[PDB]
Amino acid sequence: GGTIARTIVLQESIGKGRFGEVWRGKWRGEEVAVKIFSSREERSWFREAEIYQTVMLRHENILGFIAADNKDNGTWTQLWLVSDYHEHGSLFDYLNRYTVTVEGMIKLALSTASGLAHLHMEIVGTQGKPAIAHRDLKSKNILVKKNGTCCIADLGLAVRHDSATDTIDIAPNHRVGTKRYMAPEVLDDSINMKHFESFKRADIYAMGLVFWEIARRCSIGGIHEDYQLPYYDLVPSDPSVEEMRKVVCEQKLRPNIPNRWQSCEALRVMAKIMRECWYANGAARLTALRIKKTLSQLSQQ
Ligand SMILES: O=C(Nc1cc(Nc2c(Cl)cnc3c2OCO3)ccn1)C1CC1
Repeated sequence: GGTIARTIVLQESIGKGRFGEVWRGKWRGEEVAVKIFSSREERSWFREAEIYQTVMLRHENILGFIAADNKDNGTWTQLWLVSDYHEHGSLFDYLNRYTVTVEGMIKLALSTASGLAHLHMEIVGTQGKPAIAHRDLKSKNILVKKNGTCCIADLGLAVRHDSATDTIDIAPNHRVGTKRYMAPEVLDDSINMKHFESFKRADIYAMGLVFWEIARRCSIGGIHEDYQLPYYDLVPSDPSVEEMRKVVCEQKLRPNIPNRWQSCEALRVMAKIMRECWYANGAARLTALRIKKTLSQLSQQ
C-alpha cells in the first residue's frame, strides 16, 4: 500500500490556515509538517498540490514539498500535503519572540526576496518553470529555518503564467488573500487580472510590508521596536476591505518608517526598499530580482 501518509504519525496540532489544518508528524522518525484538508476542501488541496509539483520549483527559499496523498481512517478520507518541518515556525511567530541583528535582518529579507524572485522567474527549457505569483504573501506564510533563512509557503492561491500564449492558468477572483496585505489596486478592484505582471507587482507590495515587520525587530545598541503587524496603528485587528481601502487608497498612508532607521546603513537600505514597494502604481515598484540584488550587495558590504 501507500508509502507516505500511511506511515506518518501526527504528534501536535500547529494551527489552522485559510483552508485545512497544519500538524507536526513523524515519518520514519523524522519530523515533517502536514497540512490536512477534508473531502469538501479537495479543490484547495489539489490546487496547492498542483502548484508545489510545478517543474523546477524547488528552491532553498520555498517550503520543501514532500508529497500530496490520501489517508482513509476507516470513516472518512483526509487529503494530505506533506512538507519539511521547521522548528521556528512562521516569521510572524519568530519576530514576535525575538529581536534580530543587522546580519539576521538581512538574512531574513534577502532569503524572502530570493524565494519570491524564484517564484516570479520564468525558467525556459524542456523542464521549464512558469512564472508564479503568490497572492497571499505575509509573515504568517513564511517559515524561518534553523539557519536563520526564510522559505515561502501557502501556495494555494498562486497563479501561473504561460508566457508564450500569454495566459494565466486559472480564472482568478478579486481579493482572495489577507486583507491587511492587499495592495492598493487589489483593495479597490482596479487590478487588471488578465495582466500577469499585476499579480507580481501586488506580491512586491506585500513583501515590502513583511520587510517593515522584520526591520522593527532589528536591535542595535539595545534599541528596537515592539512587534507589530503593518497598519497596527491605523486599522482594527481583522480589518475589512473598506477599512483598508480608506487608509491605503484614500488617505494614502503606509507603515511608519522610524527616524532611528536612517542612522544605520542596513536599515536605510531596507527603508528605501519598502518605499519603492509601496507606490500605489504597481508599475513603479521594484522587482523581486532587483531587491535580491540590492540585499545581496548589502550583505557583502
Ligand atoms: O509550525 C512549525 N513549523 C512548521 C510550520 C509549517 N507550516 C505550514 C504552512 Cl505555514 C503552510 N503550508 C504548510 C505548512 O506545513 C505543511 O504545509 C511548515 C513547516 N514547519 C513549528 C512551530 C512548531
